[PDB]
Amino acid sequence: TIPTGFKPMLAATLTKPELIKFPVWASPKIDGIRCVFFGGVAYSRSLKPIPNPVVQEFAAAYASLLEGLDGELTVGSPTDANCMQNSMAVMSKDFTFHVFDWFPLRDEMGYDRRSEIVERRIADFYARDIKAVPQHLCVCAEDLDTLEARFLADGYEGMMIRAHSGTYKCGRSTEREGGLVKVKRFVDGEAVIVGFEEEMRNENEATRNATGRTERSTAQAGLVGKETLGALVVRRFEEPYGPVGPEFNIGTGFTAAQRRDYWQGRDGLIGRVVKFKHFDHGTVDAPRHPVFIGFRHPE
DNA sequence: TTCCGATAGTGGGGTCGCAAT
DNA sequence: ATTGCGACCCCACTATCGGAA
Repeated sequence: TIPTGFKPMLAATLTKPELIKFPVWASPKIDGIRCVFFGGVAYSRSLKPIPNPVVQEFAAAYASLLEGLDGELTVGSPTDANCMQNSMAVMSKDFTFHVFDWFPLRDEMGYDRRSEIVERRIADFYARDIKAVPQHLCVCAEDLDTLEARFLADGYEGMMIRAHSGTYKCGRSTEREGGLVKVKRFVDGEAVIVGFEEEMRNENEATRNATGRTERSTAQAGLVGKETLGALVVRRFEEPYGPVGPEFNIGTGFTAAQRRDYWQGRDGLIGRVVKFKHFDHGTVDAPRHPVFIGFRHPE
């Protein structure tokens, strides 16, 4: 059950696409749940054992075969990640583990050589389950394109990029390294302010997690409100334009200065329009990952 | 000089587990 | 049996520091 001194490998957002320094392997980003097997016990993105019992009894069967196989769990792929998560519960089954990397220990292995062991043939013996995330070889900018579209058209959220001989990084990869890059696209939109919430400072005791990430609790007993803006309660704004759809909050994309000033004059913000961006192409109700850009009409 | 790699501290959505009523 | 909160999943972003470019 022993890791070593390891923290899972995390992709980097795709920016500066000219330094994407080529031959690489492109794979589709599945919205499952990150999972890593170590010594017969399945771990999560934060190294916290998977709660579901069937997947854990599944582990150590075999520890030697399911050792260090870094992957992501799901159930009923392209539809939704919501159901891909009755694996955090302590019952109710068919998780189809997908594997897309393996961890040796700690120069070191490259992905060419690492994505060589992952082709573990569990099938001939047992054949319960397990799939290998398909990797596509790409040589030029045109190949990432012409493929991200196929992934998107098939229903995946995004595309992942891996350097052919990148080393396993126990941390978050960077663009100059090129170890792991994710390609997920934002889409702009408009909204009208309808309410406010103030920012909340968390004063609970600070704790280290397994990966050394400083973590505090959300007990709400130590949440003491600052005098800044925390989030904007808004609705979609779209010859009447007017507002449509349910109410959703936008709590990210503000500078420290904007949060202070906007809260001081929040009364004047009701009824003024803002641009925001989000994911899941379309004006779908209940947007996801909303980010505030600016006001439709500055000053 | 400027960049950036890493951390900390805010925020969004969602499903489960569990104590409390 | 229901409620209600908090942990935990998937994230995004800004601010900051000190070493790297």
